Parts: sequence; structure tokens; C-alpha cells
Amino acid sequence: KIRIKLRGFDHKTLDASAQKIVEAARRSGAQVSGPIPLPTRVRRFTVIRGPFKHKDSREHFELRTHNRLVDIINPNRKTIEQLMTLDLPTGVEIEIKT
Amino acid sequence: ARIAGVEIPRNKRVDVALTYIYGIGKARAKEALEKTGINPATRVKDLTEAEVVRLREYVENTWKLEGELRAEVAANIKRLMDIGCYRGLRHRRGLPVRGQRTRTNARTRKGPRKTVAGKKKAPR
Amino acid sequence: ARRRRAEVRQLQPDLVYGDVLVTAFINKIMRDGKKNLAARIFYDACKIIQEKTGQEPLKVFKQAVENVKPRMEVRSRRVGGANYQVPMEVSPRRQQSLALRWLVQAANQRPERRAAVRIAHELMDAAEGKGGAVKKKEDVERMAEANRAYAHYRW
Amino acid sequence: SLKKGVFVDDHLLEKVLELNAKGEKRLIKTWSRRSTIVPEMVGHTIAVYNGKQHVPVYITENMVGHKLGEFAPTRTYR
Amino acid sequence: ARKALIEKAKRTPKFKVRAYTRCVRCGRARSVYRFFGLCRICLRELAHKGQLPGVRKASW
Amino acid sequence: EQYYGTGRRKEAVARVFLRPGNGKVTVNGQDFNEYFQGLVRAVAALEPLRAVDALGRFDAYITVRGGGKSGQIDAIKLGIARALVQYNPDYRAKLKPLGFLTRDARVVERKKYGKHKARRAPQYSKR
Amino acid sequence: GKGDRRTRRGKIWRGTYGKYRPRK
RNA sequence: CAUGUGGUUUAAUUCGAAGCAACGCGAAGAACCUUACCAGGCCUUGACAUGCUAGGGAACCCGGGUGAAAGCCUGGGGUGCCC
RNA sequence: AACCCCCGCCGUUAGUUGCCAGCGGUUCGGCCGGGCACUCUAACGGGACUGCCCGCGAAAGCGGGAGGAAGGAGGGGACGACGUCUGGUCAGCAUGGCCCUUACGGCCUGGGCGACACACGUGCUACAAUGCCCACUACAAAGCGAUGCCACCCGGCAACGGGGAGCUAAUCGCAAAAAGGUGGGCCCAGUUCGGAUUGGGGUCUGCAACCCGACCCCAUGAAGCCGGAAUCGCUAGUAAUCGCGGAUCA
Repeated sequence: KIRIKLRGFDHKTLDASAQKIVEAARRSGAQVSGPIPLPTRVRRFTVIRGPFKHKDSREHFELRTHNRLVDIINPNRKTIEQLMTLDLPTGVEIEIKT
Repeated sequence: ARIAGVEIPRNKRVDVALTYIYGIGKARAKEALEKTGINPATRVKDLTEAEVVRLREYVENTWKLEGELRAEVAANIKRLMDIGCYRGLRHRRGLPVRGQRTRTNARTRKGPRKTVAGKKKAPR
Repeated sequence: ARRRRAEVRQLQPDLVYGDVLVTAFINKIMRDGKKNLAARIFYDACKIIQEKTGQEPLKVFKQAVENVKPRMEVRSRRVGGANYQVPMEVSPRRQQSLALRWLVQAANQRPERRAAVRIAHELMDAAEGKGGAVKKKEDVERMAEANRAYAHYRW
Repeated sequence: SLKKGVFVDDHLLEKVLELNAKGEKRLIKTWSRRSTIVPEMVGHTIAVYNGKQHVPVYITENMVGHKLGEFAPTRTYR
Repeated sequence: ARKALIEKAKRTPKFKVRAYTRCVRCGRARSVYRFFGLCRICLRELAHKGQLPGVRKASW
Repeated sequence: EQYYGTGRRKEAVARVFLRPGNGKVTVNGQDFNEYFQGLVRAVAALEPLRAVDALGRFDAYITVRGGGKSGQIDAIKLGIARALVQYNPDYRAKLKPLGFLTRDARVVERKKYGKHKARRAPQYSKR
Repeated sequence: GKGDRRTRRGKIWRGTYGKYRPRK
């Protein structure tokens, strides 16, 4: 019944925040659809290196936002017990739906 | 095929033929061919005595059209010799009337280049 | 370039005659990267052959191209306060390239309004032995023999 | 063109309207070259600033749609 | 008119059309990004030091 | 019941399913020579089959997605041949001998700053 | 051609729609 | 025809860049903003910072007149504290 | 050079994108229950080292052959030594020194930056039939969106304008790519080629479009029939050609 959103700029801390809320959630009752990877949304920032004028030779970066999704089939008291309280987002972001 | 003043086309599809009138273009053309109901594909080469008169009737009676259309636009531009709107000059100085780069192009309104010129360096 | 002999890029055959020599010709017809328009012509012109000549277009085109290949030509060279056009042989690869190019250009100078017709007619003329593209062949070879004076600069 | 409205400045009309009250003479300075000439405003000569000085323009019926700056050149000799 | 201006940028006088952008570090008038509030230089300086989360050296 | 092989060429992807039958081939729910009609060239995708001697033997179902119509025709050519090598290890003495097994890693290269089109450098002045 | 604003490509090139290029 | 520059012009037509390696370059957005330029009206511890002295005022909120605006003149709601 | 990122081949992990791939019901829309085998998505791996064979060589390594998605730096990136040009920037900022402190500071209203007898650079649209015009019909990628992108209606020739559903966005929207394919018209003409210029009429942002905005409609249809001396780019998914998006931003 319950939909969860895991967004953030680092993938190694975002995949870890996912895999946790699965081992520590299956145990809690009805089972779960493991971390599923949404398309990354990228944002490019291009600009001329020099302060004055060399309108050719320049340099550019991005800002990538990777996502994942997880669906738990059924709301057991042992599940909403743990997850409703254990909020440990280091630089990760979350949203919840039903 | 003498419709307007001394204006006459031939051997071409009438939709196009009508074009060779001052104050008739693509649109005012096919607009007229429907209000007279005349197959555009037909050449001027072949069509009724009256088809032509009915055509002439519509066109000539309605809008205008060479001579006094031409003459209207001239007295328009004359009248912009009023107290002298910015657009009134530019028609006296024969320069563009609609906000444009004169320092370079503008050749369509100034007749061919007058190369009148000079600039130097220090010779020694 | 300066070290290796450069690469003789390999073609893939024709899908209607399985002839690599025919793709080569279609390439030279092609404008602005529009290979559909290109081969469409080539074939439409093969169709103009069949009507006005019960010959296999494949065989006409084959001869036409052969009849336009130039045996020899002139390549300028510097000797010392004098730039002579020295005459010499032609690579078989080079023979092909040119003959095809000349055919296509010969074609486009003709006065027939649609294309294929031109390419057809010009191919017919060439194989019969007398087109714009052959005058060109002839001309080039006349420049040799005339400058055979300096043929002893075969570089 | 502004198609709902006539965008003409108020500080101008005040001085035209109270001057319409018996139509007085008209030494009238302005900075509203961005404003229209309104129907009937004939006789009323308005001195228009063009960046540099106030050009005493006089008014006639034929000119009406046109703005004030459209009779007050900002530049000298082409 | 450098100081008097960066301060004029903050206030919003008559007619909201006048409200221009302006860099935060640099009093920069041109080349000013909605996302970061910064100039092209101001930005590039930072990006190299890590003061901007997840803004990495691109490469494709 | 079936043979399968995957094919892709330059931002274009094709799925090849085969069934021993008469000949007829449908793709995105359409006859082959209706989707690729006019493109007098498409008809090349089928050449891997003419190198096994069996074209009258199968009835392929294919779905192709993305890129551009000619790139797609190359992708089919890859999947058709990649399906039959599975259903015959001894059909490797026609596939590898011709170019039918490889992918075509040739791809549109990246537009670079200071140029117009990745390689066309802009026009020189000096004066 | 691409600067004839009374055609298909005149409108496409410009980036606009109108009578001569029907909206949608 | 669009755009950058030389030049002349102008009340001003703001400054920079100068073979390659300046010239659709600072400029990845000039109608007022921008905006560094000119003409015309105004303002001085100032549009912004740090600290001191002095009676009022010690937060704040709404209009009037004049003017092109800026500005300058000017009518009303009135303060939860250490105690 | 190597370690780092993007494209290529295959695996492992995960299923609101995908799938009659297989039976299932379908108002025929993967719409539906069902299902991760395909496709994709994004995260961790395997794979290539001149390791195998033949020849040349003292060696390094060169040429040639097989297996292989791929070899001899496999294709693109990021990365640029001690130094050179008293190179560029005091106008992004920082900063020594110099100079002004009812003004060389500060505020507004109007102008100017957009001037035009001329001269050069970078560009756009072309002079046409391998073309132009009209109707219908296909196949992308990377990105972007709450006083934002707008489905779908209704009116207007249209620009646009009244209504109003979905959306924090692989679940709705920009959105049609275009060249192409098909069939209808032009018939070699300064033309149904070419769209400059000026007249007339409108819309939208904005306090305000005279100097100075963008679009839409009618009418005007200029020069150009391939360019003197000269002069630029590019070695492969490159040149050529076609359209799409984004920063800035009323």
C-alpha cells in the first residue's frame, strides 16, 4: 500500500539508505519491492573560464539527482513502528505516499 | 483577358494570372475565384465571355487596384510631410522608416555605394 | 599524410545488382547526404535504357565508364625557375574515380529538364562513344603527347 | 499598439482640460513624449523635450494618432 | 556608481520590470544564474573547493 | 516454438522473434514492405537469411524502437542473425565470415565548444 | 524559402504558427 | 539583410579588446532598469559600513499638497519593557 | 603514459517503463487480471595482457594469422611541463600608489548607447527542376517545467483570447521533429524561383513600444541568372544537409 521516495546527490549513500529500509522492513511483516532505480535528472552549467575575454576556450559542470523507489505491500504495526521513527538521512531526502 | 486597367495575362492558370494586377496577390486571388465559382486550374486561354465579365465585375467593383491604389499610397506618404513625423523625414531623406542599422546595410533604400573616402597611418 | 600509405576504404555492394562499382557511381550522384534521392535517379535512368535500347542497363553503364577512363594526364612540377606540366600514367583506382566524376558532371551540363533522363542519355552517348565526358577524356590525353617534350621528368 | 487604453499621461491632460476651460494660450512644457495627441487638441502648442531642449511644436487636426516625441527629434542632421 | 547600485538592486522601486538580477559575492550585473544566485566567476571559484554540494567536474 | 536475438545500432533497438513458417514478416504490427516502403534499400536487413539458404522457412515477429529508420534496418540485420546462430552452433561458418555478427559502434560524436559541429572549425580572418 | 514567412518552412524556421502553418 | 569594428557625426553617440592569440569578443538578453555617457531638476555624514555627543524621537501605520519624477512642504493610528 | 568520466559486448541485484514473449477476459488503448522472459532504467562486476600461433630481430618491438562485441593508444572526453609574449584584465573581485571630497559622490525625469557620404571581419536567406507550393503519412535524443509547462474544449482567417483536466513530474505537459514516404499543382520564366522595401490593419508582454520590441493578416514584390584580385573549413558517422532542446529572460 505504501510508496517511498529516496532522492539525493550521492549514489553510494542513496543505495545504502534504500537497502536498509528493506532488510529492516521485510522482517516487520508483509514483504517489499526492492530498491528500483528511476532515471537520473541532470543540470548543466557551462561558462567561459576567463574573467575578461577569451570567448572560445571554456569549462562546464553538471548536478545529477539520482532516484529510487520502494513499495511495501502491507502496513503492519511492526513496520510503521520502526520506519516512522528511524529517520537517519545524512544527505538523503525522503517523501512518503499511500 | 483585360480585367483591371490596361492589365492582361494569358496561357496560365487564372489563379496566377490575376496576380499580375497591382493590388492582387495569392490570397485576394483564390478568395475571388470562390465568390465567382471558377475552376482555378482553367487557363485564361479558355473560359466564357461572361465568366470573365463576372470575374471583372467582382474584382473591379470591390477593392482597388492599380492607379488609384498606387495614388492613395502616394498621398499617404505625401501627408507624412505634416508637421513632420520622424517617419515623414526618412521619406524626405530617403532613408529607412522602420528602425534599422544604417551604419552598414540599408542599400535597398540608398541607391548604390558612393565610395567617397579617406583615412591614413603615420608614413614614417 | 606523411607516414602510412592511407586506407583504400571498402564499399558494400548494390542491393539491386550486387555491384560495388554501382554504389560508387550513386555516391557521386548524391547531394547533401540524401542517398534515397540518389539511387532513385540511377535506377529511373536504367529504366530509360530498356525503353530506348534492348540492352541490359548494367552492360551499358559498364562500357560507358570504361570509355571515359583516361590513360594519361598532366601534373605540374617545379624544376627551377619554371613550372612544367609533366605527363604520366594513371592509377587504375584513379581511372575509376575520375571517369565517374566526369560522367556525373557531363550529365549535369546537358539541357534536359529532369535528371535521370540526362544521366540516361549521357550514359547512352558515352557507351556509343561520344559524350561530354569523352570530349573531356580526349582533351586530357591530347595534353600528354603534346608535353612529351618533358615526359623525361616522370616523378 | 496598446489596443485597450490610450496610454496618455495625466499631468498633461490636467493642464489641457483646465486649459480647455475657455481655451487659453498655451506655453506648456512636457516630458511625456511617450503620450498620444488626443482628438480636438488643436491650437494647443506643446513644447517637447528631446533630451536637450523643449521644441515648441504647434498642433493641427491631421496629426492625432501620433505621439509627441514623433515631432521632437532627438538627433541633429543625418 | 558601484556601491550605490548593489544597494539599489535589493530595493524594489516603482514598476517591477526594473528589478534586475545581481551576483551575491561579486556585484556582478551580467552572467547571473537563477539556481545558484551567483556569477560565472564566483561559481567557478567555488565549484573547485567543494563549497557547492554535488557540483562535479563534468565529462561526456 | 521460437528463436530470439537482440539487435541495436546507433540510438535504435530491435527485438527478433522467429517461427518456422512460409515467409510473412510483421514489425510494429505492420507488413515489412509497408513500414519501410519507398526506402528502396530496407530490403537489405534480410540478407543474413540468404546466406543460410533458408528464407522460405520462417515467419519473424519483430518490434523495433527508437533512432532513425535506416539505423533500425541495421539492427534487424543483427537480431535476425543473432537468433539463428543460437539455434545452430554450426551456422557460425556464414555469420562470422560476413559482417553479420558485429554491432556498429560508430556513433554521432560530441559537439565541442569553439567550433560549429564537433570538427568544422570557424572561418579564419587575419585582416 | 526559409525567409518567406507566408509558408510552411517560413513559419517552421521562424519558430511560429499561423494561417499558413496550422496550430497543432 | 543580421551582427562586431574603423571612420565621420553628435549635446552625448560610455569604457575596454588590436596580426596569428582583437573584430556574433567582456555582453548566457540596452525601450525606463541596465548604465559607466549627455541635457535638464534636485540631495548632502550621504543610497551602504563602524563608533561617539545632544533635547526631541526613542519600534510603527495612513493619507494631504506640489512637481515630469526625484525631492521638498504636511494631516492622523501611538509603544507588549528592566520597573 | 597509468589511475578518473562517456560510447561499444556479457553477467548479478532490483521490478507502477517493458511484455499475447505464453493461456486469459479486451468497449481492441499492454486497457485489464496476470507476469520480469524480453526492452529499458542505475548500481555493483566480468572482458584484452601483443597472454596464442607463424615469420623478422641481440633485445625493445615490427609485420602477418585465429578466437573475439572489441586488439596492437578500440572511438570520443577531463587533464596541458621549466618558461615566452613588460601578453590580457585596476570595468567581476581583490590590491600598493596617485588624484576628487555641497562634488570626479548620490536620486530622478528625458536623451544616448540603435546616429550614416563611407570602409573591413563573422554570419543568415538565396539566385532555383537532385527545385518550389499544397493535402496526407511515418522514424529521434538530450533536456526543461507551481502565480511553470498547459491536455481538451469554445470563439477568431490567424497572432491570440475566453473556459478548464492532469502535474512536486520514466505515471500529466513543452511535443509537431525535419529531411524522408505518398499524390496533386507549377514547366525554364526574373517565374507559383527570391523575400528586401514601403502603405494599410491587428495581437501579446509591459506603468510605457516616436526615437527602439516580437508576432499575425491583406497589398506592395527590390537586388540577385552562382560572384575581380584574393581567401576559410574538414580525413568517417567526419564534410555536407535536416530539425530538436537549454542557459540569460516581462
